[PDB]
Amino acid sequence: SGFRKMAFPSGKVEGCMVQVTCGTTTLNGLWLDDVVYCPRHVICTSEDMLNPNYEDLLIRKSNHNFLVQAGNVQLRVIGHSMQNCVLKLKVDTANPKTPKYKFVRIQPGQTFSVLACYNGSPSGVYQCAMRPNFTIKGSFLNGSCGSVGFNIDYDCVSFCYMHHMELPTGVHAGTDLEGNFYGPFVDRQTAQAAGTDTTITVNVLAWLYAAVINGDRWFLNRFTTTLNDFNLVAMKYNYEPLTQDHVDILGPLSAQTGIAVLDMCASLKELLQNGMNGRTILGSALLEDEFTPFDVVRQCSGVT
Amino acid sequence: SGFRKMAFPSGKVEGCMVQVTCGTTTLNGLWLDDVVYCPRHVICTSEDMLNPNYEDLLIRKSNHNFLVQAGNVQLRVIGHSMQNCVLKLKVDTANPKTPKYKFVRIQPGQTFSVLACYNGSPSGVYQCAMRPNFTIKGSFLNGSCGSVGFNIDYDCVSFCYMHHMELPTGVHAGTDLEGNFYGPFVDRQTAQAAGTDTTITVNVLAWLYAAVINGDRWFLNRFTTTLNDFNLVAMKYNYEPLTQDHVDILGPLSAQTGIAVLDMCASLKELLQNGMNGRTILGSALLEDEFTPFDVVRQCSGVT
Ligand SMILES: COc1ccccc1OCCNC(=O)c1cc(=O)[nH]c2cccc(F)c12
Ligand SMILES: COc1ccccc1OCCNC(=O)c1cc(=O)[nH]c2cccc(F)c12
Repeated sequence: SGFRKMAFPSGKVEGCMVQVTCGTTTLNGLWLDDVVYCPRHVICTSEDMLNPNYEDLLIRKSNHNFLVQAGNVQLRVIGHSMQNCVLKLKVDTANPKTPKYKFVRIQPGQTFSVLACYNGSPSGVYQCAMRPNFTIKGSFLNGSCGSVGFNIDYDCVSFCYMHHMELPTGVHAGTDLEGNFYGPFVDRQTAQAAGTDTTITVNVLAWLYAAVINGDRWFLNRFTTTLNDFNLVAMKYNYEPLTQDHVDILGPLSAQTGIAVLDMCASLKELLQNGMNGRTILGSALLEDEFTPFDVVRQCSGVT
Repeated sequence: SGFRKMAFPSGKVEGCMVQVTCGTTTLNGLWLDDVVYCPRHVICTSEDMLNPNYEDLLIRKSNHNFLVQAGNVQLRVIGHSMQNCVLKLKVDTANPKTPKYKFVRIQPGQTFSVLACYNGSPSGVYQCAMRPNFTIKGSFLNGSCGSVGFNIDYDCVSFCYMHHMELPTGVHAGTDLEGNFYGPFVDRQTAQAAGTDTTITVNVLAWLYAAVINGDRWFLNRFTTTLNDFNLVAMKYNYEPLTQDHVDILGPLSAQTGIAVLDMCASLKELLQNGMNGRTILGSALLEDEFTPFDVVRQCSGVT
């Protein structure tokens, strides 16, 4: 028992991290097979960041200008290309530590582990969610760019995120591994609206099921609700509307606990309307939304 | 910016995990050099767990009874010994993936990362604190025994914990790598008092400094206090008494923010007496105590 914000073991990803330097800028790169992936803003200077012309900046760069170092060994760059907001540096050596991997674009509300890196070296690993508004509330300092997000299914790493920037609001924005930003964000040092964020309702419900499985049951009540009634409450409290697809995904947790999804919705409704009254759930004094139903079952069943 | 419950990158530890089977019990082992470390209760059956005579049980076991498997390769056991509550299985092959390492006994209030494992395979990594009462609030299911806790200083892994059991209260107990339990716990299936837990005051203050560094400043007030006055409040709210050693460790954070430690104590005093009033700090609605001053500086400065 117990419930933690658990990240995937980062080993397979640590072995892929490299340092990429271009001019005076150093950031992290991802070495898979004979390609190093990194944010394209590695080619910018501070004058550029305000409105960079990436095509023009990249034209002044040659393969020898991209310094790629894996630990202490230098990689030889034999090609460079820009795909959306990422640079793909073709190197002459395939990473011997390349795990089985996929590049996937996650959906808002889904979770992933982030391996924060500086100068190509891993510093820590944490679990987070892609917010409904396509930002992540990460922990990243200067030099963290190129750190990646991923999920692991047995031996396969599915990379879903590459870190590009911190917005003026202190939240984080980045791309999938094809360099497409999640959300409306551009790789430019400008004010950028993230838009209204909402709480990931299906994840709060999955977390309430985790709480029941782990013994925290105080919030269970004698009530039920309907999807329409619950969604009226969800709207008022900036929660994502619950759909039958969300109910269906919560199926296994409803079966495990014997608590019908709409009954758990009624518990959530009462918690939204009345708060926690100074009580806690799984060590938290707020409603947690960064655990998907998949995460709850995984952590509650011990998938390795 | 941003502040997360960040664990150390688990790669160096993943490469040490093995599966140990004895009779019909399977748990995790730690392979460092030519030794595999695992909880000694791997030799027990369900009748035994109520009051096991470990010396007697181990005498019926031979080297060939301990099945040690690293991934899919079998390790040859050439020696076995019990040290306190751990078994040391001497194997004929040194782990090629053994990182630089130390065995350290952590102090209550200190933090560490846990690599939860099942059948010798890593499932997740999370950060936690050794509670003042020597329990850990982990996330562990059947088969997690032998999962370890550690800290990493550049290339050296300091192992501090090995998981042995879940108490009837749902909290976790285990040993240092010499097999000495943290706390009064015994490796027996009996009711065991954990004793009064308290909040780790120096960690809450370090976390309040992290909040100031990251922009969450609403809780800063016009007041100050003394160590004696603050400790009267700490006692009432089951907080550990603050000492000058704790003030000295908070020195760097006080210097970084320009907020005197006793002034931060006064903020903490007002938060203890008045609660959060429905507000949050670093995304939390309660006072967080599982970040040490060292952790806060590390995460806020990007140590790899
Ligand atoms: C506004 O900056 C950019 C805009 C567009 C594209 C790239 C931009 O940044 C490039 C470099 N950025 C970092 O290294 C960075 C990342 C981060 O998540 N947090 C930070 C906190 C403090 C200081 C920092 F430099 C960072
Ligand atoms: C009371 O059990 C013991 C007592 C003394 C010594 C060893 C004991 O357990 C041996 C096996 N234990 C586990 O595999 C275990 C560990 C854990 O942290 N959580 C669990 C949750 C559910 C079911 C479980 F078996 C566990």
